[PDB]
Amino acid sequence: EQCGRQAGGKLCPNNLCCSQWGWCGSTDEYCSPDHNCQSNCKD
Repeated sequence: EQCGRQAGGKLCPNNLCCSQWGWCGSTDEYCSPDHNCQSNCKD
């Protein structure tokens, strides 16, 4: 995993959103509070 709880709090590179799964990306499944985004979220 790249980020988030699964990776002991690592932030994503390039301002990317950390999904609930601990991976980095820029679309809704990564960024939405409705999908429990962990960091750099779209709110």
